[PDB]
Order: sequence, then C-alpha cells, then structure tokens
Amino acid sequence: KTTKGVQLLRGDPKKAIVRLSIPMMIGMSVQTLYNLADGIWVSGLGPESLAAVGLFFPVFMGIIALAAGLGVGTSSAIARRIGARDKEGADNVAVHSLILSLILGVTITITMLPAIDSLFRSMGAKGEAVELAIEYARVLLAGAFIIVFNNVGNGILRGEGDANRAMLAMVLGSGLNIVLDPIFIYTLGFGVVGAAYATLLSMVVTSLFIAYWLFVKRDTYVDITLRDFSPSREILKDILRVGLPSSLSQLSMSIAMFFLNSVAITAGGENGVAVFTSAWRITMLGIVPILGMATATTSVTGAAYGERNVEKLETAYLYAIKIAFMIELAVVAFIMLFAPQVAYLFTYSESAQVIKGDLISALRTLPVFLVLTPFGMMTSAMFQGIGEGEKSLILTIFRTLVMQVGFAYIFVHYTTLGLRGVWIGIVIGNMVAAIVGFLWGRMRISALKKTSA
Ligand SMILES: [Cs+]
Ligand SMILES: [Cs+]
Ligand SMILES: [Cs+]
Ligand SMILES: [Cs+]
Repeated sequence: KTTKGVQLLRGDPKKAIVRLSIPMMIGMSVQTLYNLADGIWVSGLGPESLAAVGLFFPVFMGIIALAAGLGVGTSSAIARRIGARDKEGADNVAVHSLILSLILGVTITITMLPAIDSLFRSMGAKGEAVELAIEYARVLLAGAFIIVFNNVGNGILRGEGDANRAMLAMVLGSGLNIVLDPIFIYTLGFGVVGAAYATLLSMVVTSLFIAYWLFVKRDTYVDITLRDFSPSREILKDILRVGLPSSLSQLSMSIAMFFLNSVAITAGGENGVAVFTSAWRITMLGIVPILGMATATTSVTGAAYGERNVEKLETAYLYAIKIAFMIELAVVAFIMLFAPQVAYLFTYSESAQVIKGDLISALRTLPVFLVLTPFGMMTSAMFQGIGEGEKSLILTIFRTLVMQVGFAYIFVHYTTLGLRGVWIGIVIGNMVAAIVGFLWGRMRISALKKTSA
C-alpha cells in the first residue's frame, strides 16, 4: 500500500536526491524555454506593447511568489509527515493546503482587480501601455486560483516523492504555452493580450490533469478527502511558516535586483544595466539546475527530519551540496569558455546597439558565483525541509540585500574597478554568504543530534 514516489523518498538519501532532482530540472527547463521564447514574441509586437508586460511583470512575480511559496510550504509539510509515517496527518495537510489555494487565489483576485488602474499609473505610464496592461492583468488575475492550485497541487506530488508527474504537470503547462504563444499572438492576431490567454488555457489544461490525479484517479499517496473533520491551527501554522517567508524570499531577491541596476546606473551608464541584465539572464543556465535539487533537498531532508534520522538528513544535505557544486562547475566552465559564442546569440542578433565588449568580460567574472550558490540554496532548502522556514528568509536577506548589494556599492563608489567591479562584488558578496550559509546548515544539523541523543 506504498507508492513508488514514497518508497523512493524514504529509501537511500543519495538516490532520492538524484532521482527527485532530474525531473525538476527538466520541468523548469521548459518553464525557462517558455519565458525565453515568450520575450522573443512580445518584443516583436511594438514599443508600447512591450511596456504593457513590463507594468504587469512585477504583479505576475508577486502572484507566483505567493503560489509557489504556498507550494513549497505544502510540499515540506507533507514530506515530514510521510517521513514520520503519519499518513493521516499528511492527508489533513493536503486538504488544508487545497482549501488555502482556494482562499488565497480568491483573495489575490478581489484585492488586485480594483488596485490595478491606480498601480499601473504610478510609474507615470499613460495611454496604450497602461490600458493593455490593465486588460493583460484582467486575464491572468481572473484565473489566480488556478495558478495557486497548480502550485499547491504540484507541491502535493513533490511532497510524496512523485516528482515525475510533478514534472509532467510543468511540461504540460509550459509546452502548450510555448506552442500557443505564436498562434494566439500572431496567427489569430490577438496581440499582447493573446499571450495572457495562452498562459491561461495552458494552466487550465494543467489544472484538469492535476485534479484528475488528486480527485478522480486518486493514485497519489495522500487521501485528499473532505469527508472527515480535522481543522488544525497547528497544521495551518506549519504550512505558513515555510510559505510566507519563501514568498518574502522572492521579494527580497527582487528588491535586491532593483538596487543592483541602480548601482549599474552609477557604474557604467544605461547599457551597463543592459550588460548586467544580459549577464544574469545567461546565468539562468546554472540557476535552473540548482532550483531542481533545491526542491528535492526539501522533500528529502524533511523526510529524514520526520523520520528522526539526522544522519540521513546530514548525508542528504551534504550530498546535495556536493552534486550541485559539480553541476555548476560544469556549467560555469561551459559558459566561461564559449562566452563570446553565448553573447553572439544575445547581443549581436540586434544590431541596434552593440555591447559585446562589456558582456563578454562579465561572462568571465559573474558566472563565478554559480559554484557558491549551492551552499546557500541547499541550506535554504534544508531549513524549509525541517519546517524552520524563517531561517531561510534570514539567510536570503543577508545574501542578497546585504552581502551582494553591499559589496557592489562599495566596489563601485570606493574603488577604480567601475562596471566590472559590480560582478566582482556580487561574487565576493555571494562568497561570504556561502560561508555563512554552509556553516549555519551544519550547525543546525548538529543541534538536532543533541536533541535526539
Ligand atoms: Cs511572462
Ligand atoms: Cs473573469
Ligand atoms: Cs490514495
Ligand atoms: Cs569613482
């Protein structure tokens, strides 16, 4: 009466990390290929049409930070019960989270829909760029509960080791969205608002398959049934303890990106922001694989934390850092060698402004930080696995807003490095946060050996 995702989740910690990471890397690859190709479609629409997405993109990131945030907290809570062999509790958590996905998604829609016209006019935009963004937001905000349900539902699969179907749910939504984008935007001539319907229909098809697995097939490990009674303020707090900080982590990382561009303004003008933007867009080739192992670390370490197997937890937390470090080592060495080739496809295709000199030198300096992020992300994933999610938020605020932002402000205003000193500061800043992250992790690991012995 045990599923294969669960049996894999409770088994070998080293095997569970590899087996649950590879599906998550593939799913986010399709999500990255969507976001990559979508920009190529929307940019070829016009000037005031490209600004309409720019006004809504922060609103989109905010909703995703809430949906995926609630998804991470749900996945962790279910993973700890399954580790503790508390299926009745893991069932109650799955029902609790699905009820929250309905409450949260409706709250996002009733809140945002009024405060849209006043929000998009705050940046001073007016006319077509505002009216398009208002219509573009009216589409994706009408189906907010689908975005939350798709994230919570995907988290219920990852919580019980079902990373396979949790990957399929991602490739189904993003795959259709890659296909539906040029058809709705160009072939049918819907325009920029067509990209909001391609996303909506894609997430609608995904929601049906998730609901088909959770309520019709019911082949998941958890029993999602409202038949009995168990409203738990304890479970509600346990889900939100990882949920709310994970959302604020995305906000903290976002605010940190806003300051780095303002430092890139002072460092090397306006295209220095474009060189900066084109630089970290390339580093997504390395951030995506880590995000995969981050989702697997949370469910594996949480499964060990629920099983009260601290050695299994530590063996998993260290193995996740070692594997991620070697995958980035290959990614960094690949991007750093063929850097003039990666920039060739990123800046010279548009002969409107050549910025190959600064982007190439940044690709030999910035991707150095990709080998240090596993020390901070696996730590954040391990704090989320054991439930102590506020520690992941503290580690993120220190890494982004303090170390990376601080080292970039100092290496520009108080040195002669200039624009290249921005990438120097982010690497050195992330390097100091790697020490703090990796040490905080192993320090938290030992505290649980004391509590159990
Ligand atoms: Cs988008
Ligand atoms: Cs509607
Ligand atoms: Cs079941
Ligand atoms: Cs200066």
